[PDB]
Amino acid sequence: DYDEDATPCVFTDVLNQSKPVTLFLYGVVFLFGSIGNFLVIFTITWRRRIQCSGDVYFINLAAADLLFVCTLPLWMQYLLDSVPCTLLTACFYVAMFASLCFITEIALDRYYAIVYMRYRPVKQACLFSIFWWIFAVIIAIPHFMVVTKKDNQCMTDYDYLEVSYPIILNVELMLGAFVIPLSVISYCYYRISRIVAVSQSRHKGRIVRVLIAVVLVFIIFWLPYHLTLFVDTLKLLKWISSSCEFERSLKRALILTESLAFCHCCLNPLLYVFVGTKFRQELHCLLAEFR
Amino acid sequence: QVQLVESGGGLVRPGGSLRLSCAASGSIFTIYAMGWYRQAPGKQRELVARITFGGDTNYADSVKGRFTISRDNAKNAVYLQMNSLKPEDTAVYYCNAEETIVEEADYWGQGTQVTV
Amino acid sequence: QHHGVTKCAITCSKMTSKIPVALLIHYQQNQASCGKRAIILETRQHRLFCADPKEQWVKDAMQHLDRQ
Ligand SMILES: CC(C)CCC[C@@H](C)[C@H]1CC[C@H]2[C@@H]3CC=C4C[C@@H](O)CC[C@]4(C)[C@H]3CC[C@]12C
Ligand SMILES: CC(C)CCC[C@@H](C)[C@H]1CC[C@H]2[C@@H]3CC=C4C[C@@H](O)CC[C@]4(C)[C@H]3CC[C@]12C
Ligand SMILES: CCCCCCCC/C=C\CCCCCCCC(=O)OC[C@H](O)CO
Repeated sequence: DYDEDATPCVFTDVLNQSKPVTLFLYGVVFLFGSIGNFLVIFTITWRRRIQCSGDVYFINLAAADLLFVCTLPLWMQYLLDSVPCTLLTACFYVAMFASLCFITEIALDRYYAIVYMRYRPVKQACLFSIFWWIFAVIIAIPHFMVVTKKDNQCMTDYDYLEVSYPIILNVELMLGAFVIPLSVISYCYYRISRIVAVSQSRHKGRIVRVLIAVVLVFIIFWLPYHLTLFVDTLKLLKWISSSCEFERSLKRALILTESLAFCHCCLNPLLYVFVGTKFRQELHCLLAEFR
Repeated sequence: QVQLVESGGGLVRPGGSLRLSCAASGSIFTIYAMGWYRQAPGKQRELVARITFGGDTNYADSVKGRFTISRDNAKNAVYLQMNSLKPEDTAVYYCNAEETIVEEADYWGQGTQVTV
Repeated sequence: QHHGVTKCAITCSKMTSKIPVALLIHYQQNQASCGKRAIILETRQHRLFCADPKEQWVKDAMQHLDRQ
């Protein structure tokens, strides 16, 4: 019972400094993300119908991104001052994981088609899309089911939960949202690129560059967040020490890098759909017919 | 370079049948769909039959019920059985192939003549 | 939820043991977003300290402050 070091570590200034940055990026992601993902769905549905299995996954990817960014104006209203905590958190993670699920499904569908010559009809792709959405919900369960509304604030009662829960929650998020998806799309697109590069395709050059971009963009937008989660998990795991100042730097880093990763769903329209000439020409026709 | 070789055209009496054949000469693994196009004198180029390697088929309004399109994966070949031919079907039939990821369809055949 | 939407600005690692009942001037309830039950005590020395709410002396300390 020495003159106790039980002094609270305050984060009041960090939150006040991070709020304007977070609010800004939220508005940016919602603006371009809703427009870009609408144009995706609009291009593959309006004039021409769904042709291949890729079109099915593109729409589902754009739909997942739409559901994600549409929660941001709700969170912005939350930061500024019915706002359902559990439900809004649910749509936040379900749309996030589904976005990562279909992205993974893009590579797989194009993997089995190129090297193993296994093609999927539209009818089957719709069935798999259902499975992924279901899988995205059951994997989001431990992220929103603990979230409730107390004193008009969305909170997670860590006292009524085990100490291992925030650790498991981080580990699942790290391997589930980064490691596994990045590992799959890298292996798939490496195999694909290595076949096309030696083929006699007259577009073999651009195909590889497109697939490389998918991997590069994913890393430069998600890696800073998960690498910050790793050192945060290390703190919880008591593997490293943590002073008051360290927890403040880690707090700010988690907030900033998280908002950075939200920009990736705005780039998805540029990574898959509007990178193809057919969708480029189609949009050019649509924008001309509506003007 | 990959070229689409066409064969199976010719002349036939009204009500007869023909079988168009198209395949890729080179080695390409990124083709996911192929189809047939035609162009009558004084008219524009129109789609008549398209099939993907997944199985989903697409026919034109005027043609549906008479022509049957089929394909062969690994060989990148597409065949078109044209039963119950009409004099209005007289045009130059072109073969087309579509490519994944890059989403390009600049793969065309020389064009075969079909006169009924 | 996610780290972007958080209103928890106070975190406690340990709890105080010694406590003179007449050294406090005001106490603050921890934010709900923290998800951790803890009491913030502001002494007359303008120093903040973490206190466990499930203590017998804290309930007696919170009674003297609210009344006075
Ligand atoms: C795709 C890659 C090359 C982008 C660059 C990654 C960099 C910018 C990211 C990834 C890991 C991140 C670090 C993770 C951990 C911490 C410790 C924390 O106390 C301060 C922030 C800091 C130091 C982060 C700074 C930004 C960081 C270094
Ligand atoms: C090019 C883009 C994608 C890179 C992303 C920029 C990121 C990695 C940079 C830009 C601003 C940086 C932050 C600026 C301020 C601080 C506070 C300091 O106490 C800890 C590091 C931390 C938290 C930095 C972490 C890394 C950071 C968030
Ligand atoms: C934390 C993130 C982890 C990142 C995850 C990385 C996953 C593995 C990536 C590539 C391995 C595949 C390359 C192995 C083959 C090397 C030789 C080669 O290129 O062979 C050509 C051809 O495909 C012969 O079959």
